[PDB]
Amino acid sequence: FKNKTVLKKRCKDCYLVKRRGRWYVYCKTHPRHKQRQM
Amino acid sequence: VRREPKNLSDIRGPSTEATEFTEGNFAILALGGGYLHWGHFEMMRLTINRSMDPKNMFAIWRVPAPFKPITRKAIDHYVTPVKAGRLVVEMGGRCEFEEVQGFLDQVAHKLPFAAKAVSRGTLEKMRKDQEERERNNQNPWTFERIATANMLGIRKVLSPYDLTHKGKYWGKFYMPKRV
Amino acid sequence: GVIRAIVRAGLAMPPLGPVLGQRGVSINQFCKEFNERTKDIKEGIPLPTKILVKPDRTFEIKIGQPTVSYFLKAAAGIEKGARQTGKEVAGLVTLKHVYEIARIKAQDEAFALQDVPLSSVVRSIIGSARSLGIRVVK
Amino acid sequence: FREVVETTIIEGRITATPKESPNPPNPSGQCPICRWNLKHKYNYDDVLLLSQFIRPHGGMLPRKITGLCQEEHRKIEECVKMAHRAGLLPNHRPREGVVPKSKPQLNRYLTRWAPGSVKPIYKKGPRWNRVRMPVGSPLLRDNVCYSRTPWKLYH
Amino acid sequence: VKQVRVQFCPFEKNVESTRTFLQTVSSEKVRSTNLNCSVIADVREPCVDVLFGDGHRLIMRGAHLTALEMLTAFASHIRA
Amino acid sequence: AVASYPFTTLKPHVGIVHYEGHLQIAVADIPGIIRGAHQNRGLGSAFLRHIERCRFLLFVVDLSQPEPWTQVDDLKYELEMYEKGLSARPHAIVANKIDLPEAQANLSQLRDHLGQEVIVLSALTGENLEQLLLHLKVLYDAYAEA
Amino acid sequence: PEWLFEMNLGPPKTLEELDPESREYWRRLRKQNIWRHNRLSKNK
Amino acid sequence: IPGRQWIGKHRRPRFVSLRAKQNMIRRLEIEAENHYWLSM
Amino acid sequence: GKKLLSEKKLKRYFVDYRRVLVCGG
Amino acid sequence: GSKAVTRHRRVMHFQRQKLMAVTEYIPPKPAIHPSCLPSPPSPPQEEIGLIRLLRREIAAVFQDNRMIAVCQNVALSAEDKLLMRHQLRKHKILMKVFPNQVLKPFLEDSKYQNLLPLFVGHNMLLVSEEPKVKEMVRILRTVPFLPLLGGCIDDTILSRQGFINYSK
RNA sequence: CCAUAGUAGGCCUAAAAGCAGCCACCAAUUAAGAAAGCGUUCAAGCUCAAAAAAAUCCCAAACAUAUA
Ligand SMILES: [Mg+2]
Ligand SMILES: [Zn+2]
Repeated sequence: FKNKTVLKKRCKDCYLVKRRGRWYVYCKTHPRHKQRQM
Repeated sequence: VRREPKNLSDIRGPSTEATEFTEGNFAILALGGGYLHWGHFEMMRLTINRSMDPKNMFAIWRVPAPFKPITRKAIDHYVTPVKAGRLVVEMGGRCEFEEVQGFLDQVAHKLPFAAKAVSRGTLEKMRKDQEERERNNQNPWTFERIATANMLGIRKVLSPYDLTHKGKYWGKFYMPKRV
Repeated sequence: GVIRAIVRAGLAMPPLGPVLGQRGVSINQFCKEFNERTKDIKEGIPLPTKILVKPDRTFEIKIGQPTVSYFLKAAAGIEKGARQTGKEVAGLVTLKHVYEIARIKAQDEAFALQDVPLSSVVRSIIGSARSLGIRVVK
Repeated sequence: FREVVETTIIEGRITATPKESPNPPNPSGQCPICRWNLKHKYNYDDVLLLSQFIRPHGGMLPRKITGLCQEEHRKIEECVKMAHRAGLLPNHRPREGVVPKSKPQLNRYLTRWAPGSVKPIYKKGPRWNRVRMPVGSPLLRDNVCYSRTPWKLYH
Repeated sequence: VKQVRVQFCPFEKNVESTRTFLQTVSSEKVRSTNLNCSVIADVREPCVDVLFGDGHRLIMRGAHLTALEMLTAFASHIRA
Repeated sequence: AVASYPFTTLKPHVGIVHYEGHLQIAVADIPGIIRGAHQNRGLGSAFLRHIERCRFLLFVVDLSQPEPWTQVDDLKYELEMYEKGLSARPHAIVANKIDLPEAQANLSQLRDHLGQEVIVLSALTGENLEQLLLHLKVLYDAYAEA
Repeated sequence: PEWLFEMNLGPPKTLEELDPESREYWRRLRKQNIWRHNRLSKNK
Repeated sequence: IPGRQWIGKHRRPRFVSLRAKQNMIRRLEIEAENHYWLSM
Repeated sequence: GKKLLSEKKLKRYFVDYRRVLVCGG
Repeated sequence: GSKAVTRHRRVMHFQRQKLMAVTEYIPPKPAIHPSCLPSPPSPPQEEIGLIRLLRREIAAVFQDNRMIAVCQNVALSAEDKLLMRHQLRKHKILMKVFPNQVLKPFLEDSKYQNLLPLFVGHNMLLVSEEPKVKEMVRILRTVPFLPLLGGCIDDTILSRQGFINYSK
């Protein structure tokens, strides 16, 4: 997970969610794409 | 070769110069007042040239080259004063708004003053909506009426420039929401 | 499965070995099939072909017509393509003969040129030809 | 509505589908709310209104089916979340074989956030910059009020 | 997994559920894998009969079924 | 990685061979080389850098080709093109894929040209692998010591 | 087949040059659409 | 707030209450009449 | 803990030659 | 003291700030919200060249070709598509396929009106100038899964069950 | 809303077939790019067309709904 203020897409497989009251980006093909809202 | 005392009055007030679209559909409108460094211009040229091909689309420098001196403990460098409303960079050619807006607003983000990439249509649109809003207002009391009439003795607090400023400018800052 | 062979009529099947043999094939059968259609056709020509292979180990070679790319410079007397790939004149092929050969191309349903306008065929050929740095005169 | 049952024979049956009351007070109202003159006249409390817009298991029905006003649709789902959290919907619990473990009960209402989601306010700010706790929804700002004092959305 | 037969009537009232189920099962990607399974469509309320080798008759009425619901039920039965 | 399509094993591959005296001999596998290779044809001769450190060479020759005796001639020529002493460097010549009947047919002419000293092997069936191991050990004990 | 022989050579006709209501005009339009769509896709 | 809370570059902000707005409207509409009677 | 199966083109990872400009503190 | 122009936003005199509060913009809100009120009907659409061209072709294919045989798009592989196309090219019968949504308006007001229920989903048409119905049914028997929905032959509307007996 | 194919567009390569690089970017039908991103040694197979951090201990308590 990388802390980013603004969240982007790196893939089509890449998807957003709102968990624990913050935005995240999850990615099954490339787990390196993961992002956490700060 | 002359040094200048720092006249901050240049940044104050609306831009009355280079506020007209000239042989171009798309331009970046300044929403605030600041001084441009040579570094800014370097970034400008680099980004715009690398983005779009010059054969199909053309870019125009609508801002003069830096000439206002800066004194630092003697003159070191030159800057360009810009008031709110100046189209800084013009762009034209066989192109669409959707495809240019991306890099254009990205380039505008790095600008020291607030700014927006706008088309001819979009710029004229926002001019229209602002002047509709002022006649549409449901508040009897505008800054204009009070300031000019000297209603509460408000001139004691206010500046002489305020009457001209309509209360839409405060320092280097332009407030578009203010009527 | 779809398999493409771009080999001169008067040439046998080693590179095709793994390519076709990845499913296990009698390569000799394919070579025999390809070389059978060399004798009846005019000699000295490549034969780009579109063979079909079914999983029950059966061959459905479609000879059809060779590639248009070759046919552009075929009757010119040159055997080399455009290195520059445009912005140049390498082929001084006469427009009259270019028309003639364009006419004598579309006679097969392999190419799937089922269009009754032969004019449509020729302008498609011109679209192919512009890729190559060639020119048509007279 | 369509139901599917296993016996094998499986089929769809239109068992029971309800209908809307015959005489709308304000025809030409595009929304189903705008029609019944309800626009700014409900909150989380009014469960009977909200029960009509939800699936049996507690989830909410989509706009295309329910025919809702776009601006209004956001209001109901917000009101319904609060309705659930207040516990006004006991027959619309989530769907099994396992049994849920005994958990503490705390009675709450007008709950904006998911209750396992808010970090505690350890250091509140100074008077002029205090961190306040949200109550209710901003979407419910424009509701009819019968008092001079507006809805206080921050506590 | 053995045989599937589908009856639909465009002559009568038209329902697209079985109709769409046809192109789902008439795909090469499914037909090549299920080479043992045989599919036949009949044109004359729609009927789906799946004759499993396991002694099961999957009988489905595609009138009040969703397009994908048809597939989900079929998937649950075949995969088991 | 082993496959029928040419120009595999782009990366050099080291495996070691165990022996009874608790000593290990490392053998390296590089991608295929072609006649020329001085004009950067094929994969070039860039990978040949490893072989400078290698004490001796294994000339692996396939018998599928009609004239396998010319193979070593091409190999020695290209090694010379890279570095002069590589051609003069001591080596062993090994033939492969002898399970095929055409290899058995051409074996006689290999004996005629290359001689008895060349060791004949199969990789797939592991034919005469032991003689290779003997020869590997003997070459090591010969000029890899002191 | 003089008329059949008669055929346009060299440059293809642009939108300006081309008379609309033509079959291939709309082919060209959709081509241009997907072209600049692909061109803007690279940026994102 | 470093220095005095009212003066200097950095100071504790103030905000206009609803009552303070209402008070100011009352004053403004008084002088609106004043304008009228000095018109004629 | 398992080693990941490698692609034929593993020359992407493996590097034999590199030009380095080293500068001290 | 400080300069009138600052890099940061200057803090105002309280009086001036009270003024800014009082002279703020107020928007007018109607008694009835305009979005909830019924909209005026949209200005009449301009007929594009796309739908006009398509109009011509579909009119032409229906008028000129006496027989239109409607079959469900079975999504057959290119490998298997070629043989069917080649068989029909030998019988000089060609294939036509169009979007359903643009097919609807014509079928609303034409000689053929009863085929609107037939034309739901993916569909293609067998069109020719000769009533080689036997050849069509013959090549259909080859692939069992592929159905025929019917259509019209010799300007007479009928389904598959009628077409089979007509073949003789 | 969606199908094939002039065509492994050509050249440079040992093979680059849409996707190593470079040049051309036209063109059959009525019905997508000499291919925008994956994947193959190459093919084959896939998709798309709105910010903030420091040092003794947070800092009134509380509250959304009865007509200025
Ligand atoms: Mg798309
Ligand atoms: Zn992803």
